[PDB]
Amino acid sequence: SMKLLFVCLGNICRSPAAEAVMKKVIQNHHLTEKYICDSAGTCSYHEGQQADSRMRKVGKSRGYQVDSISRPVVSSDFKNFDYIFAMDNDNYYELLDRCPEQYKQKIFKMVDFCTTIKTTEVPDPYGEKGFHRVIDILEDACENLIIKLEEGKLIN
Repeated sequence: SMKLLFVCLGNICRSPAAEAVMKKVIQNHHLTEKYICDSAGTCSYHEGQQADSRMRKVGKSRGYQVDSISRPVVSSDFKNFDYIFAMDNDNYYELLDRCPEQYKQKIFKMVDFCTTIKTTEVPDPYGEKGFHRVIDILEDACENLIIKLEEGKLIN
């Protein structure tokens, strides 16, 4: 099965949402047997925590179960996962910094899969609308990502 990791700084807001959106999208495409999703953070500060309460509520309202428990990215993630998706540019470069050469090909920006939204990064939802905007971006990216993943090796 194809294993997808979604990564941000704390693994409490954007990255748990990305995991939740991707999971549902896969589901909608009846591809759950083939794909497993997870999330983690470049910073160990928050390790153990439930995802942001407002994100869970907002996510829930739009059909997404944001039930991730925060954990840090560890070295074995670079071996175990097939693809790793950074929520923003700082995470992208942070991930490349730590990633063995051997696995660097696995690391992508989440936004490189956006087709209609013109953003360069997944924004940090700081008012209320910010939570929806994050989910909007993830809906676009994730939908194209599943398309791409089933087409072959990721090339965006």
